[PDB]
Amino acid sequence: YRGNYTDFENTFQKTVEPVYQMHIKTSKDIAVLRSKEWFQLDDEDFDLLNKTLTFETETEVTFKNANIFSSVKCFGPIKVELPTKETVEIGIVDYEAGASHGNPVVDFLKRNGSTLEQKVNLENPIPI
Amino acid sequence: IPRETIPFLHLRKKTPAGDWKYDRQLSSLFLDGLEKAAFNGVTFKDKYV
Amino acid sequence: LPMSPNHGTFGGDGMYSESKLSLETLFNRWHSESWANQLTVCGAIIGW
Amino acid sequence: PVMADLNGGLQFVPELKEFTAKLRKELVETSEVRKAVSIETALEHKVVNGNSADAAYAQVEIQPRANIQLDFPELKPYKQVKQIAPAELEGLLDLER
Repeated sequence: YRGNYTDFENTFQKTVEPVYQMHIKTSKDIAVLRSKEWFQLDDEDFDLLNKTLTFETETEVTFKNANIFSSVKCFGPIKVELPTKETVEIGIVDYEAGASHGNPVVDFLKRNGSTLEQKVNLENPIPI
Repeated sequence: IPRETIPFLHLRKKTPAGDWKYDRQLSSLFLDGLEKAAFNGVTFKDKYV
Repeated sequence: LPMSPNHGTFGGDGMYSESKLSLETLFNRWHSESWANQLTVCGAIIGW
Repeated sequence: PVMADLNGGLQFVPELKEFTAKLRKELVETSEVRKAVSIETALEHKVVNGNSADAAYAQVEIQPRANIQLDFPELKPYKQVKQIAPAELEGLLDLER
């Protein structure tokens, strides 16, 4: 819709994020994850070492202005891969902020994770 | 010096076997010397180093 | 003589250890040669 | 000949090489962990607050400029400068001499 719109009470942005993966290889990776108050395991004493966590997150954002969010809210299950490849829920993301300039959960998962599928470019585009 | 305890600073005596073992008597002279030095101090008057 | 307790224990010190070990010959050489009146030997195994 | 051990009992520690390597590795892992957790809480904080709630922390510093004085003598109050001289001095000297 072309125009001048200032009705920021009605704006929102309910995203379903791409599934992010982390291979937890070191003890440093475990200590970084535990630092994040949003990483809320059902069992606090779960052994994360040499586990593949998957993050199935939804990000609900309301606005105050065009530049800052009034309310951020990333949530959704944290799944571990079993030795049978069958993922089972072992925790939840449960982030919930007010006035923010971004969503740290997805940013944190982008830098430290992977999307299950990587676009690999050819050396040179082939004209079809 | 506790019996059957080697102090942190100790001298050693060469054994007839040829090997240097802790000696309590020498290590006493040494440590009494250090205690005297630590209280009264030690002079090096007329010593060329 | 500045002596060491560690003879090749840590490693990567070039010829430090065969320098400091070889000074320990002077403890026998004092009885065996003819300088025992001019020099006395006082090894100090210097710690950490 | 006198052999003195000033080693501080360090000879009674077995495998001193392995033992000191272990102590360094147990400090380095602990320092490196906390650095990686500090870097991730600094990035989280950056993302959530952008650089708008991080601009309030930065303060203006005053760098000095040379202010070259002529170092004139510091004149005391008359009471302080009446003490150093005897009372009899006042009106004794010919100040043209």
